[PDB]
Amino acid sequence: TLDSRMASLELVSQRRAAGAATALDYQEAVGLAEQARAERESTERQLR
Amino acid sequence: TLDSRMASLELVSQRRAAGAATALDYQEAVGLAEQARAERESTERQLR
Amino acid sequence: FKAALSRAQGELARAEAQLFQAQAMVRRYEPLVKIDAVSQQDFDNAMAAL
Amino acid sequence: FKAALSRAQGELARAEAQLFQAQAMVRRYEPLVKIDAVSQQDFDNAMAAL
Amino acid sequence: LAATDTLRREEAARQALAGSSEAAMALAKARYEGGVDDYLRYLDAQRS
Repeated sequence: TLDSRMASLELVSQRRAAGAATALDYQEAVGLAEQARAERESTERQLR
Repeated sequence: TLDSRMASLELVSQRRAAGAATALDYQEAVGLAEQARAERESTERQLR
Repeated sequence: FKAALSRAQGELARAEAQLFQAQAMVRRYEPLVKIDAVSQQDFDNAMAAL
Repeated sequence: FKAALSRAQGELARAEAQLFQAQAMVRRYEPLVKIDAVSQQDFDNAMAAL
Repeated sequence: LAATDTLRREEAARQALAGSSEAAMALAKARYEGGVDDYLRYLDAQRS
Protein backbone atom coordinates (compact mmCIF):
# COMPACT_ATOMS: atom_id res chain seq x y z
CA THR A 1 0.00 0.00 0.00
CA LEU A 2 2.83 2.41 0.86
CA ASP A 3 4.50 1.49 -2.43
CA SER A 4 1.28 2.50 -4.19
CA ARG A 5 1.17 5.78 -2.25
CA MET A 6 4.76 6.61 -3.20
CA ALA A 7 4.02 5.83 -6.85
CA SER A 8 1.06 8.22 -6.78
CA LEU A 9 3.18 10.89 -5.07
CA GLU A 10 5.92 10.55 -7.69
CA LEU A 11 3.40 10.80 -10.52
CA VAL A 12 1.76 13.88 -8.99
CA SER A 13 5.15 15.53 -8.45
CA GLN A 14 6.12 14.90 -12.07
CA ARG A 15 2.76 16.27 -13.23
CA ARG A 16 3.16 19.54 -11.22
CA ALA A 17 6.72 19.88 -12.56
CA ALA A 18 5.05 20.11 -15.98
CA GLY A 19 2.52 22.66 -14.72
CA ALA A 20 -0.53 20.42 -15.19
CA ALA A 21 -1.26 20.28 -11.43
CA THR A 22 -1.66 22.84 -8.68
CA ALA A 23 0.50 22.83 -5.57
CA LEU A 24 -2.68 21.87 -3.70
CA ASP A 25 -2.73 18.50 -5.48
CA TYR A 26 0.93 17.91 -4.65
CA GLN A 27 0.23 18.77 -1.01
CA GLU A 28 -2.73 16.38 -0.83
CA ALA A 29 -0.63 13.61 -2.39
CA VAL A 30 2.10 14.27 0.17
CA GLY A 31 -0.49 14.16 2.94
CA LEU A 32 -1.85 10.82 1.74
CA ALA A 33 1.66 9.36 1.56
CA GLU A 34 2.44 10.55 5.10
CA GLN A 35 -0.89 9.15 6.33
CA ALA A 36 -0.03 5.75 4.87
CA ARG A 37 3.43 5.90 6.44
CA ALA A 38 1.88 6.31 9.90
CA GLU A 39 -0.27 3.23 9.27
CA ARG A 40 2.86 1.30 8.29
CA GLU A 41 4.58 2.37 11.51
CA SER A 42 1.56 1.31 13.57
CA THR A 43 1.53 -2.10 11.88
CA GLU A 44 5.26 -2.47 12.56
CA ARG A 45 4.70 -1.74 16.22
CA GLN A 46 1.88 -4.29 16.32
CA LEU A 47 3.99 -6.99 14.65
CA ARG A 48 6.96 -6.41 16.95
CA THR B 1 -11.68 24.34 15.32
CA LEU B 2 -15.17 24.95 16.71
CA ASP B 3 -14.63 28.65 16.03
CA SER B 4 -13.91 27.79 12.40
CA ARG B 5 -17.05 25.65 12.25
CA MET B 6 -19.25 28.46 13.58
CA ALA B 7 -17.69 30.90 11.12
CA SER B 8 -18.58 28.55 8.27
CA LEU B 9 -22.09 28.06 9.66
CA GLU B 10 -22.65 31.82 9.91
CA LEU B 11 -21.42 32.33 6.36
CA VAL B 12 -23.64 29.55 5.01
CA SER B 13 -26.67 30.91 6.87
CA GLN B 14 -26.02 34.35 5.40
CA ARG B 15 -25.73 32.80 1.93
CA ARG B 16 -29.09 30.94 2.23
CA ALA B 17 -30.73 34.15 3.53
CA ALA B 18 -29.75 35.67 0.17
CA GLY B 19 -31.01 32.63 -1.76
CA ALA B 20 -27.61 31.64 -3.16
CA ALA B 21 -27.53 28.39 -1.14
CA THR B 22 -29.99 25.55 -0.67
CA ALA B 23 -31.38 24.44 2.67
CA LEU B 24 -29.40 21.21 2.25
CA ASP B 25 -26.15 23.18 2.47
CA TYR B 26 -27.35 24.94 5.62
CA GLN B 27 -28.28 21.56 7.11
CA GLU B 28 -24.85 20.07 6.33
CA ALA B 29 -23.16 23.12 7.87
CA VAL B 30 -25.32 22.72 10.98
CA GLY B 31 -24.43 19.04 11.15
CA LEU B 32 -20.71 19.75 10.89
CA ALA B 33 -20.91 22.39 13.63
CA GLU B 34 -22.81 20.00 15.91
CA GLN B 35 -20.24 17.29 15.20
CA ALA B 36 -17.42 19.66 16.19
CA ARG B 37 -19.26 20.55 19.40
CA ALA B 38 -19.33 16.87 20.36
CA GLU B 39 -15.57 16.63 19.85
CA ARG B 40 -15.11 19.69 22.08
CA GLU B 41 -17.21 18.06 24.81
CA SER B 42 -15.26 14.80 24.55
CA THR B 43 -11.94 16.62 24.83
CA GLU B 44 -13.30 18.51 27.86
CA ARG B 45 -14.15 15.24 29.52
CA GLN B 46 -10.66 13.93 28.73
CA LEU B 47 -8.95 17.03 30.15
CA ARG B 48 -11.02 16.96 33.34
CA PHE C 1 -42.95 42.98 -42.16
CA LYS C 2 -45.42 42.27 -39.36
CA ALA C 3 -43.89 38.82 -38.89
CA ALA C 4 -40.37 40.29 -38.89
CA LEU C 5 -41.44 42.79 -36.23
CA SER C 6 -42.92 39.93 -34.19
CA ARG C 7 -39.65 37.98 -34.46
CA ALA C 8 -37.66 41.03 -33.37
CA GLN C 9 -40.02 41.57 -30.43
CA GLY C 10 -39.57 37.95 -29.38
CA GLU C 11 -35.79 38.29 -29.49
CA LEU C 12 -36.07 41.50 -27.44
CA ALA C 13 -38.21 39.67 -24.88
CA ARG C 14 -35.59 36.91 -24.62
CA ALA C 15 -32.86 39.52 -24.12
CA GLU C 16 -34.92 41.24 -21.43
CA ALA C 17 -35.42 37.91 -19.65
CA GLN C 18 -31.67 37.27 -19.64
CA LEU C 19 -31.06 40.81 -18.38
CA PHE C 20 -33.55 40.26 -15.56
CA GLN C 21 -31.76 37.05 -14.57
CA ALA C 22 -28.40 38.84 -14.58
CA GLN C 23 -29.79 41.73 -12.53
CA ALA C 24 -31.18 39.34 -9.92
CA MET C 25 -27.85 37.49 -9.75
CA VAL C 26 -25.90 40.74 -9.28
CA ARG C 27 -28.37 42.02 -6.68
CA ARG C 28 -28.01 38.82 -4.66
CA TYR C 29 -24.21 38.69 -4.99
CA GLU C 30 -23.67 42.34 -4.04
CA PRO C 31 -24.18 41.93 -0.25
CA LEU C 32 -22.55 38.48 -0.21
CA VAL C 33 -19.23 39.64 -1.67
CA LYS C 34 -18.90 42.26 1.09
CA ILE C 35 -19.08 39.49 3.71
CA ASP C 36 -16.77 37.28 1.58
CA ALA C 37 -19.58 34.76 1.04
CA VAL C 38 -18.60 34.41 -2.64
CA SER C 39 -15.26 34.79 -4.38
CA GLN C 40 -14.37 38.09 -6.02
CA GLN C 41 -13.96 36.20 -9.30
CA ASP C 42 -17.58 35.05 -9.15
CA PHE C 43 -18.76 38.60 -8.48
CA ASP C 44 -16.77 39.93 -11.43
CA ASN C 45 -18.18 37.16 -13.64
CA ALA C 46 -21.70 38.14 -12.57
CA MET C 47 -20.99 41.81 -13.30
CA ALA C 48 -19.62 40.92 -16.74
CA ALA C 49 -22.72 38.83 -17.43
CA LEU C 50 -24.93 41.75 -16.38
CA PHE D 1 -28.18 53.60 -40.04
CA LYS D 2 -28.58 55.05 -36.55
CA ALA D 3 -30.08 51.72 -35.47
CA ALA D 4 -27.21 49.83 -37.09
CA LEU D 5 -24.74 52.06 -35.26
CA SER D 6 -26.60 51.37 -32.01
CA ARG D 7 -26.38 47.62 -32.63
CA ALA D 8 -22.66 47.85 -33.34
CA GLN D 9 -22.13 49.93 -30.19
CA GLY D 10 -24.01 47.35 -28.14
CA GLU D 11 -21.85 44.55 -29.51
CA LEU D 12 -18.77 46.65 -28.74
CA ALA D 13 -19.98 47.16 -25.17
CA ARG D 14 -20.46 43.41 -24.75
CA ALA D 15 -16.96 42.77 -26.08
CA GLU D 16 -15.55 45.39 -23.71
CA ALA D 17 -17.32 43.77 -20.76
CA GLN D 18 -15.87 40.37 -21.65
CA LEU D 19 -12.44 41.97 -22.02
CA PHE D 20 -12.76 43.54 -18.56
CA GLN D 21 -13.66 40.15 -17.09
CA ALA D 22 -10.64 38.56 -18.77
CA GLN D 23 -8.33 41.36 -17.58
CA ALA D 24 -9.53 40.94 -14.00
CA MET D 25 -9.01 37.17 -14.20
CA VAL D 26 -5.47 37.57 -15.55
CA ARG D 27 -4.59 40.22 -12.97
CA ARG D 28 -5.75 37.94 -10.16
CA TYR D 29 -4.05 34.84 -11.56
CA GLU D 30 -0.65 36.42 -12.28
CA PRO D 31 0.64 36.64 -8.66
CA LEU D 32 -0.79 33.21 -7.81
CA VAL D 33 1.15 31.33 -10.48
CA LYS D 34 4.38 32.76 -9.06
CA ILE D 35 3.71 30.91 -5.78
CA ASP D 36 2.18 27.80 -7.50
CA ALA D 37 -1.21 28.71 -6.10
CA VAL D 38 -2.71 27.98 -9.55
CA SER D 39 -1.64 25.60 -12.29
CA GLN D 40 0.41 26.91 -15.20
CA GLN D 41 -2.27 25.47 -17.49
CA ASP D 42 -4.97 27.58 -15.84
CA PHE D 43 -2.85 30.73 -16.17
CA ASP D 44 -2.20 29.97 -19.84
CA ASN D 45 -5.93 29.44 -20.39
CA ALA D 46 -6.63 32.79 -18.73
CA MET D 47 -4.03 34.52 -20.92
CA ALA D 48 -5.50 32.92 -24.04
CA ALA D 49 -8.95 34.12 -22.98
CA LEU D 50 -7.55 37.63 -22.48
CA LEU E 1 12.06 -0.24 23.12
CA ALA E 2 9.82 -1.19 20.20
CA ALA E 3 7.28 1.45 21.22
CA THR E 4 9.94 4.13 21.60
CA ASP E 5 11.32 3.55 18.11
CA THR E 6 7.96 3.08 16.37
CA LEU E 7 6.31 6.11 17.97
CA ARG E 8 9.39 8.21 17.18
CA ARG E 9 9.05 7.37 13.49
CA GLU E 10 5.27 7.80 13.62
CA GLU E 11 5.69 11.23 15.21
CA ALA E 12 8.04 12.12 12.37
CA ALA E 13 5.37 11.05 9.88
CA ARG E 14 2.63 13.03 11.64
CA GLN E 15 4.92 16.06 11.79
CA ALA E 16 5.38 15.82 8.03
CA LEU E 17 1.60 15.63 7.64
CA ALA E 18 1.15 18.72 9.83
CA GLY E 19 3.73 20.63 7.81
CA SER E 20 2.01 19.70 4.55
CA SER E 21 -1.34 20.84 5.95
CA GLU E 22 0.24 24.12 7.09
CA ALA E 23 1.62 24.70 3.59
CA ALA E 24 -1.83 24.01 2.15
CA MET E 25 -3.19 26.58 4.61
CA ALA E 26 -0.65 29.14 3.42
CA LEU E 27 -1.55 28.56 -0.23
CA ALA E 28 -5.30 28.71 0.47
CA LYS E 29 -4.90 31.96 2.41
CA ALA E 30 -2.85 33.43 -0.44
CA ARG E 31 -5.55 32.45 -2.93
CA TYR E 32 -8.40 33.79 -0.79
CA GLU E 33 -6.73 37.14 -0.10
CA GLY E 34 -6.41 37.49 -3.88
CA GLY E 35 -10.15 37.08 -4.35
CA VAL E 36 -9.92 33.85 -6.34
CA ASP E 37 -11.27 31.35 -3.78
CA ASP E 38 -14.22 31.84 -1.46
CA TYR E 39 -14.12 32.00 2.33
CA LEU E 40 -15.36 28.40 2.56
CA ARG E 41 -12.16 26.99 1.05
CA TYR E 42 -9.98 28.99 3.45
CA LEU E 43 -12.08 27.93 6.44
CA ASP E 44 -11.95 24.28 5.35
CA ALA E 45 -8.17 24.53 5.04
CA GLN E 46 -8.15 25.86 8.61
CA ARG E 47 -10.23 22.94 9.84
CA SER E 48 -8.07 20.37 8.04
